Amino acid sequence: YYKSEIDKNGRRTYSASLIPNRGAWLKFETDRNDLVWVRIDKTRKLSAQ
DNA sequence: ATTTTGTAGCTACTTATACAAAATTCAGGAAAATTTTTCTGTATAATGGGAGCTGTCACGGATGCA
Repeated sequence: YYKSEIDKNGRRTYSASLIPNRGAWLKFETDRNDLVWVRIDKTRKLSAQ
């Protein structure tokens, strides 16, 4: 699923998120670069790749 | 005219004492008996775990900063 959202101004990132049935997750987004990070749990990770 | 009252009396007569050893039991001891708790070894070889959780807040900090 995807959830995007705003900053305090209107910087409107997005995200993404995955859920297995069972097993860990995979998170994504866009942090005022437009450039992104494969977070795993909440924000566990964060990699341009 | 007996009877109850007597008085002047005891003796029998029986508590009372106090001791008293004898019981007679009791407790504690002592084992000793034994039951239960401990202690120790074990030889092919063996060499990083488990989990997940993922929806407030705040604040003060937040040093960290670019």
